[PDB]
Amino acid sequence: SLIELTKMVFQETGKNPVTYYTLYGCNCGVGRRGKPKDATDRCCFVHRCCYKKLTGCDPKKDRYSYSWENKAIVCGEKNPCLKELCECDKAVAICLRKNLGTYDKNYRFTMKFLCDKPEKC
Amino acid sequence: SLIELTKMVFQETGKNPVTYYTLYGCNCGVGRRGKPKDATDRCCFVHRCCYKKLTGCDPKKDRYSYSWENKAIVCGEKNPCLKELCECDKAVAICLRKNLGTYDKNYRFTMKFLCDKPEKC
Repeated sequence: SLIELTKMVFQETGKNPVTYYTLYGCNCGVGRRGKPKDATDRCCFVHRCCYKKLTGCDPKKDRYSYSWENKAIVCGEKNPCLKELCECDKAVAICLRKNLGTYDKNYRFTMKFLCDKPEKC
Repeated sequence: SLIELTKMVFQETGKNPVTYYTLYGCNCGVGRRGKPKDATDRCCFVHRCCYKKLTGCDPKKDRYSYSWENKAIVCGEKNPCLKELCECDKAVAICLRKNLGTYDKNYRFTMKFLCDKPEKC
Protein backbone atom coordinates (compact mmCIF):
# COMPACT_ATOMS: atom_id res chain seq x y z
CA SER A 1 0.00 0.00 0.00
CA LEU A 2 0.81 3.64 0.03
CA ILE A 3 1.67 3.33 3.66
CA GLU A 4 4.47 0.87 2.98
CA LEU A 5 5.61 2.54 -0.20
CA THR A 6 5.86 5.93 1.60
CA LYS A 7 7.68 4.22 4.42
CA MET A 8 10.13 2.49 2.07
CA VAL A 9 10.74 5.60 0.18
CA PHE A 10 11.52 7.48 3.41
CA GLN A 11 13.61 4.53 4.56
CA GLU A 12 15.80 4.63 1.48
CA THR A 13 15.98 8.30 0.73
CA GLY A 14 15.83 9.70 4.21
CA LYS A 15 13.58 12.30 2.64
CA ASN A 16 10.02 13.28 3.47
CA PRO A 17 8.39 11.21 0.71
CA VAL A 18 5.27 13.17 0.90
CA THR A 19 6.85 16.46 0.06
CA TYR A 20 9.62 15.05 -2.18
CA TYR A 21 7.45 12.77 -4.27
CA THR A 22 3.80 13.67 -4.03
CA LEU A 23 4.20 15.67 -7.17
CA TYR A 24 7.44 15.61 -8.99
CA GLY A 25 8.23 15.84 -12.65
CA CYS A 26 5.90 14.20 -15.06
CA ASN A 27 5.44 10.88 -13.38
CA CYS A 28 5.69 11.30 -9.64
CA GLY A 29 2.29 11.77 -8.26
CA VAL A 30 -1.26 10.67 -8.82
CA GLY A 31 -2.29 12.73 -11.82
CA ARG A 32 0.85 12.35 -13.59
CA ARG A 33 2.16 10.88 -16.80
CA GLY A 34 4.70 12.28 -19.16
CA LYS A 35 8.18 11.77 -20.47
CA PRO A 36 10.47 11.51 -17.44
CA LYS A 37 12.17 14.78 -16.72
CA ASP A 38 15.04 13.25 -14.88
CA ALA A 39 16.22 10.20 -13.11
CA THR A 40 13.94 10.76 -10.16
CA ASP A 41 11.03 11.24 -12.42
CA ARG A 42 12.09 8.09 -14.24
CA CYS A 43 12.02 6.10 -11.03
CA CYS A 44 8.36 6.97 -10.66
CA PHE A 45 7.71 6.07 -14.31
CA VAL A 46 9.42 2.71 -13.77
CA HIS A 47 7.39 2.28 -10.60
CA ARG A 48 4.13 3.08 -12.25
CA CYS A 49 5.05 0.56 -15.02
CA CYS A 50 5.78 -1.93 -12.31
CA TYR A 51 2.34 -1.47 -10.82
CA LYS A 52 0.83 -2.07 -14.20
CA LYS A 53 2.35 -5.57 -14.29
CA LEU A 54 0.40 -6.52 -11.12
CA THR A 55 -2.75 -8.68 -11.01
CA GLY A 56 -4.95 -9.61 -8.10
CA CYS A 57 -3.85 -6.98 -5.72
CA ASP A 58 -4.25 -3.29 -5.24
CA PRO A 59 -1.01 -1.25 -5.04
CA LYS A 60 -2.82 1.63 -3.39
CA LYS A 61 -4.66 -0.02 -0.56
CA ASP A 62 -3.31 -3.49 -0.03
CA ARG A 63 -0.92 -4.02 2.80
CA TYR A 64 2.00 -6.38 2.57
CA SER A 65 4.76 -7.51 4.89
CA TYR A 66 8.28 -6.38 4.33
CA SER A 67 11.00 -5.75 6.81
CA TRP A 68 14.04 -3.57 7.06
CA GLU A 69 16.88 -5.86 7.89
CA ASN A 70 20.44 -4.62 7.71
CA LYS A 71 18.99 -1.36 6.47
CA ALA A 72 17.58 -2.78 3.21
CA ILE A 73 14.07 -3.59 2.27
CA VAL A 74 13.23 -7.24 2.45
CA CYS A 75 10.01 -8.20 0.78
CA GLY A 76 9.10 -11.10 2.99
CA GLU A 77 5.66 -11.50 1.55
CA LYS A 78 4.58 -14.83 0.21
CA ASN A 79 1.65 -13.76 -1.82
CA PRO A 80 3.17 -13.32 -5.05
CA CYS A 81 1.18 -10.25 -6.26
CA LEU A 82 1.91 -8.64 -2.96
CA LYS A 83 5.59 -9.74 -3.19
CA GLU A 84 5.74 -8.08 -6.61
CA LEU A 85 3.91 -5.02 -5.26
CA CYS A 86 6.39 -4.81 -2.40
CA GLU A 87 9.14 -5.29 -4.95
CA CYS A 88 7.83 -2.46 -7.11
CA ASP A 89 7.81 -0.32 -4.04
CA LYS A 90 11.28 -1.30 -2.92
CA ALA A 91 12.57 -0.67 -6.42
CA VAL A 92 11.25 2.84 -6.49
CA ALA A 93 12.51 3.68 -2.98
CA ILE A 94 16.02 2.56 -3.93
CA CYS A 95 15.72 4.23 -7.28
CA LEU A 96 14.70 7.46 -5.64
CA ARG A 97 17.47 7.22 -3.15
CA LYS A 98 19.99 6.51 -5.92
CA ASN A 99 18.81 9.60 -7.64
CA LEU A 100 18.79 12.09 -4.78
CA GLY A 101 21.86 13.81 -6.25
CA THR A 102 19.81 15.16 -9.15
CA TYR A 103 16.57 15.57 -7.37
CA ASP A 104 15.36 19.01 -8.41
CA LYS A 105 12.76 20.79 -6.19
CA ASN A 106 11.74 22.86 -9.18
CA TYR A 107 10.23 19.63 -10.59
CA ARG A 108 7.70 19.92 -7.78
CA PHE A 109 6.43 22.98 -9.61
CA THR A 110 4.16 21.25 -11.95
CA MET A 111 3.29 24.63 -13.35
CA LYS A 112 6.93 25.56 -14.05
CA PHE A 113 7.37 22.88 -16.74
CA LEU A 114 5.60 20.92 -19.39
CA CYS A 115 5.25 17.20 -19.77
CA ASP A 116 6.09 15.45 -23.01
CA LYS A 117 4.09 12.44 -24.12
CA PRO A 118 4.35 9.66 -21.59
CA GLU A 119 7.05 7.19 -22.06
CA LYS A 120 5.82 3.71 -22.87
CA CYS A 121 6.37 1.04 -20.22
CA SER B 1 9.22 24.32 10.95
CA LEU B 2 6.94 21.95 9.02
CA ILE B 3 6.89 19.92 12.30
CA GLU B 4 5.20 22.74 14.11
CA LEU B 5 3.08 23.71 11.12
CA THR B 6 1.84 20.16 10.65
CA LYS B 7 1.10 19.74 14.37
CA MET B 8 -0.82 23.05 14.48
CA VAL B 9 -2.84 22.30 11.38
CA PHE B 10 -3.52 18.96 12.94
CA GLN B 11 -4.43 20.62 16.26
CA GLU B 12 -6.79 23.08 14.74
CA THR B 13 -8.46 20.97 12.09
CA GLY B 14 -8.13 17.51 13.61
CA LYS B 15 -7.52 16.16 10.14
CA ASN B 16 -4.46 14.35 8.94
CA PRO B 17 -2.63 17.33 7.30
CA VAL B 18 -0.76 14.97 5.03
CA THR B 19 -3.92 13.62 3.43
CA TYR B 20 -5.89 16.82 3.71
CA TYR B 21 -3.30 19.42 2.86
CA THR B 22 -0.30 18.00 1.23
CA LEU B 23 -2.09 18.71 -1.99
CA TYR B 24 -5.11 20.89 -2.05
CA GLY B 25 -6.17 23.49 -4.66
CA CYS B 26 -3.47 25.72 -6.07
CA ASN B 27 -1.70 26.68 -2.89
CA CYS B 28 -1.62 23.97 -0.27
CA GLY B 29 1.44 21.78 -0.38
CA VAL B 30 4.84 22.08 -1.98
CA GLY B 31 5.20 23.52 -5.40
CA ARG B 32 1.59 24.55 -5.72
CA ARG B 33 0.85 28.10 -6.93
CA GLY B 34 -2.30 29.63 -8.43
CA LYS B 35 -5.42 31.60 -7.77
CA PRO B 36 -6.96 30.06 -4.66
CA LYS B 37 -9.86 27.86 -5.65
CA ASP B 38 -11.70 28.35 -2.39
CA ALA B 39 -11.22 29.49 1.21
CA THR B 40 -9.09 26.49 2.29
CA ASP B 41 -6.84 27.01 -0.70
CA ARG B 42 -6.72 30.72 0.14
CA CYS B 43 -5.67 29.82 3.69
CA CYS B 44 -2.64 28.25 2.14
CA PHE B 45 -1.96 31.17 -0.12
CA VAL B 46 -2.20 33.58 2.82
CA HIS B 47 0.19 31.31 4.69
CA ARG B 48 2.78 31.43 1.90
CA CYS B 49 2.24 35.23 1.77
CA CYS B 50 2.86 35.18 5.45
CA TYR B 51 6.12 33.26 5.04
CA LYS B 52 6.96 35.59 2.18
CA LYS B 53 7.00 38.57 4.55
CA LEU B 54 9.34 36.92 7.03
CA THR B 55 12.92 38.09 7.14
CA GLY B 56 15.39 36.38 9.36
CA CYS B 57 14.42 32.75 9.59
CA ASP B 58 13.42 29.72 7.64
CA PRO B 59 9.77 28.73 7.70
CA LYS B 60 10.60 25.13 6.74
CA LYS B 61 13.55 24.35 9.07
CA ASP B 62 13.42 26.55 12.09
CA ARG B 63 11.86 24.96 15.15
CA TYR B 64 9.97 27.27 17.40
CA SER B 65 8.13 27.26 20.58
CA TYR B 66 4.48 27.25 20.88
CA SER B 67 2.08 25.84 23.33
CA TRP B 68 -1.42 24.59 23.03
CA GLU B 69 -3.18 26.27 25.90
CA ASN B 70 -6.91 25.87 26.31
CA LYS B 71 -6.90 24.27 22.86
CA ALA B 72 -5.61 27.42 21.16
CA ILE B 73 -2.09 27.87 19.84
CA VAL B 74 0.09 30.31 21.66
CA CYS B 75 3.22 31.45 19.95
CA GLY B 76 5.15 31.77 23.16
CA GLU B 77 8.27 31.97 20.95
CA LYS B 78 10.41 35.01 22.16
CA ASN B 79 12.55 35.36 19.10
CA PRO B 80 10.87 37.81 16.85
CA CYS B 81 11.11 36.03 13.38
CA LEU B 82 10.40 32.61 14.77
CA LYS B 83 7.31 33.99 16.51
CA GLU B 84 6.13 35.60 13.30
CA LEU B 85 6.71 32.28 11.57
CA CYS B 86 4.76 30.70 14.41
CA GLU B 87 1.93 33.21 13.85
CA CYS B 88 1.82 32.37 10.13
CA ASP B 89 1.51 28.74 10.92
CA LYS B 90 -0.88 29.43 13.70
CA ALA B 91 -2.98 31.48 11.32
CA VAL B 92 -3.15 28.92 8.56
CA ALA B 93 -4.06 26.19 11.03
CA ILE B 94 -6.91 28.34 12.29
CA CYS B 95 -7.86 29.30 8.78
CA LEU B 96 -7.95 25.70 7.60
CA ARG B 97 -10.09 24.64 10.55
CA LYS B 98 -12.41 27.62 10.03
CA ASN B 99 -12.86 26.64 6.41
CA LEU B 100 -13.37 23.02 6.89
CA GLY B 101 -17.09 24.01 6.26
CA THR B 102 -16.34 24.41 2.58
CA TYR B 103 -13.39 21.98 2.22
CA ASP B 104 -13.77 20.19 -1.06
CA LYS B 105 -12.06 16.85 -1.42
CA ASN B 106 -12.24 17.50 -5.18
CA TYR B 107 -9.37 20.01 -4.86
CA ARG B 108 -6.95 17.32 -3.83
CA PHE B 109 -6.68 15.96 -7.33
CA THR B 110 -4.19 18.01 -9.30
CA MET B 111 -5.54 16.99 -12.77
CA LYS B 112 -9.20 17.60 -11.74
CA PHE B 113 -8.96 21.41 -11.96
CA LEU B 114 -6.90 24.27 -13.27
CA CYS B 115 -4.80 26.75 -11.38
CA ASP B 116 -5.11 30.29 -12.76
CA LYS B 117 -2.22 32.78 -12.33
CA PRO B 118 -1.28 33.22 -8.75
CA GLU B 119 -2.67 36.29 -7.16
CA LYS B 120 -0.07 38.44 -5.62
CA CYS B 121 0.15 38.62 -1.85
